[PDB]
Amino acid sequence: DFHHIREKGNHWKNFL
Amino acid sequence: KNYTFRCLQMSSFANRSWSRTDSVVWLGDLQTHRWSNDSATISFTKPWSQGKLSNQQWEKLQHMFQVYRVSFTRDIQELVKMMDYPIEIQLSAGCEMYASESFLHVAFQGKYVVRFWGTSWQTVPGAPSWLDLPIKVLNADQGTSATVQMLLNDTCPLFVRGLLEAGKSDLEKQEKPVAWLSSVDGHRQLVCHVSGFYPKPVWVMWMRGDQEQQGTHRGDFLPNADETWYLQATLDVEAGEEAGLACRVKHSSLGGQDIILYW
Amino acid sequence: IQKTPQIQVYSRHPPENGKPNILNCYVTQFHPPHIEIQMLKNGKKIPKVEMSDMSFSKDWSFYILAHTEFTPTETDTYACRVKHASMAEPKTVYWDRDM
Ligand SMILES: *[C@@H]1O[C@H](CO[C@@H]2O[C@@H](C)[C@@H](O)[C@@H](O)[C@@H]2O)[C@@H](O[C@@H]2O[C@H](CO)[C@@H](O[C@@H]3O[C@H](CO[C@H]4O[C@H](CO)[C@@H](O)[C@H](O)[C@@H]4O)[C@@H](O)[C@H](O[C@H]4O[C@H](CO)[C@@H](O)[C@H](O)[C@@H]4O)[C@@H]3O)[C@H](O)[C@H]2NC(C)=O)[C@H](O)[C@H]1NC(C)=O
Ligand SMILES: *[C@@H]1O[C@H](CO)[C@@H](O[C@@H]2O[C@H](CO)[C@@H](O)[C@H](O)[C@H]2NC(C)=O)[C@H](O)[C@H]1NC(C)=O
Ligand SMILES: *C(=O)CCCCCCCCCCCCCCC
Ligand SMILES: *[C@@H]1O[C@H](CO)[C@@H](O)[C@H](O)[C@H]1NC(C)=O
Ligand SMILES: CCCCCCCC(=O)O
Ligand code: NA
Repeated sequence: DFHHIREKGNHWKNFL
Repeated sequence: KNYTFRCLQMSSFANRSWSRTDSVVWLGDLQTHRWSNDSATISFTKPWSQGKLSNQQWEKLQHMFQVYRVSFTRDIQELVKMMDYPIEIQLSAGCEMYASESFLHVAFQGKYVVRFWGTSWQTVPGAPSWLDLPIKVLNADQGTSATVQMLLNDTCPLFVRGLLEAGKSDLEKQEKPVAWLSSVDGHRQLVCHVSGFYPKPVWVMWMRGDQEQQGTHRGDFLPNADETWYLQATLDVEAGEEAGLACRVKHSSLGGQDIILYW
Repeated sequence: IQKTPQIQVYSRHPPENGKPNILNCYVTQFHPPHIEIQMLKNGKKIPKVEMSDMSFSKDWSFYILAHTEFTPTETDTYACRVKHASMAEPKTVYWDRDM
């Protein structure tokens, strides 16, 4: 899945 | 000059419940950051390692990378389990400054296997075919795709511009070479040692008067521990032929006055 | 694939007997990154060796710099000894001021 990284990028999309 | 900015991540997985990820950041040949596995925060190795970014902007980038690091680790150990140890993964991400181009390359077991290019992750020709499935899944995540595109297209060159301003003193420093001669039926290897110079570009040649000795064999650039360089150049000579030889060194720091040592 | 470390040992300043200096051991071209590096004085481990951060080159192979304060003499020998999974035996390179 790469489950966590995908969850990371979804949460820290808004900051960038 | 055209600087290469690179963020280098090194992840080792020994088994389930043992891995570490350590990172270093380089601007040209000067280290700007280290981020140890056991450190929660990214450590500055220069006064100017924050570039022109604010405390607030930097703090959140740190936190973002902290979540990336934990996320990355969990996903690889999952990826391995869902399919042997030990596993080594390396990422080289950054930008080359002219305008600029960005890159994000990944190696598995010492070999380049994946890049981010344009808008998507891509396996390189010759990579193991088992990568195709997880890369397709990773590409389904538009959040990460957009986040990586922003980091490479915008954030990297922007950050590097600030680093160049804030680090000008160190980046443009000049340190002088100091040189010395030594030597190891009949044949002799003469060694011209040159140490403590910065920046890296240097010219070293064995000479007989104004004639360059084409046997001059330059070694590799070797780092000193004080952000200066070491280089040696050797010349194999027959007995007696030693007389009249000199080592000449040219370097930007010397103000046009070459070092010449006479054997 | 495993890659065998290369070792180069060199002084920071021109060697002068009885004068404090720094001895460098630069280890390159190895994989995986786990490695043990010792610097030796007359065969005995030098205790206070400082290591740079592990890094890697454009070709993906790892490198690291060890260094220590040393005062060369006519009679002391100095070496750098490396243990790595690529080699059955530890590899030792001696410092030679002439080289
Ligand atoms: C960030 O910049 C990206 C480009 O920069 C490169 O990659 C980044 C990560 C850095 O490393 C940098 O150093 C690199 O130089 C940029 O990526 C580009 O995104 C666009 C839009 O998605 C892509 O355009 C689409 O191209 C395809 C065809 O692609 C093939 O041909 C081209 C050349 O013709 C090759 O270069 C490619 O490698 C492929 O072989 C078209 O079919 C497609 O057309 C369709 O979609 C458009 C809408 O986008 C419609 O108008 C049309 O009707 C079609 O339906 C696009 O034109 C572009 O390929 C891609 N570049 C690369 C090299 O892949 C990215 O968008 C930037 N992101 C941000 C957030 O700024
Ligand atoms: C590298 O860092 C990770 C993350 O900090 C370490 O994993 C933690 O180790 C502690 C120490 O026992 C555990 O209690 C935590 O549950 C772990 N945290 C996470 C997020 O998994 C890891 O042990 C470090 N690796 C090495 C070799 O030191
Ligand atoms: C989620 O998006 C994390 C993806 C991991 C790869 C991102 C690497 C991009 C590096 C570009 C340079 C930005 C400057 C960072 C300062 C240390
Ligand atoms: C996992 O790897 C670590 C690091 O080499 C080692 O100390 C530990 O014994 C290993 N544990 C198992 C169960 O394999
Ligand atoms: C072995 C290939 C690993 C590619 C992982 C890409 C990094 C990420 O998930 O952001
Ligand atoms: Na790290």
